[PDB]
Amino acid sequence: AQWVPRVDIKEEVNHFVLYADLPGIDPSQIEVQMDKGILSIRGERKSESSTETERFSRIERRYGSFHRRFALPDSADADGITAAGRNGVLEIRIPKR
Amino acid sequence: AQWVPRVDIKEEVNHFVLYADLPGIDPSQIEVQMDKGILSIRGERKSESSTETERFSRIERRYGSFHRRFALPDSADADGITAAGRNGVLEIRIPKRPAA
Repeated sequence: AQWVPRVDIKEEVNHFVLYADLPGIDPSQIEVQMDKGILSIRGERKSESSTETERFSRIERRYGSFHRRFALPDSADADGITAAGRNGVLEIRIPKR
Repeated sequence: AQWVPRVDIKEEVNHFVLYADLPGIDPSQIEVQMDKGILSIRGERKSESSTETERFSRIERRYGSFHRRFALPDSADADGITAAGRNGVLEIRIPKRPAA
């Protein structure tokens, strides 16, 4: 964790949903993991603000490795996580056990 | 209601490059305008978190109307702004008026 991408977490009747704003990362670069109830969203954003940095007149965008963790409830079925990204939003869907 | 996305600005060789983090917006819906030296990126992001809000054990993601305005050096060329979003990043590439 060197940036904290924004994650919304919703608990529905029969599932959770996490919406993670991860722009600039290929959804295949983002590890969604659950380990003993902890849901981790881990990866790295390379920002072209690292390449040729003197050239940047304004840098608001954060990047680096990230590791969001949420202690989800026990009703979260870590076997059911699906994870899909569109337009830099990663949506993680977790059924309740 | 209204949001404030993060935007990097880089002065390249042939180009001004604006990188805007606008996750969860189709590129096509991002208004890019440059009028009077000032680049504007404008649009609306909607959020699942407006619906069923009370179900959210956590809300971090911002959403709504954004309208960002960046006065660029006079040497930025308005006629040539290209724009492409990949994975929620709008890369806005603005040529220089060679040197004008």
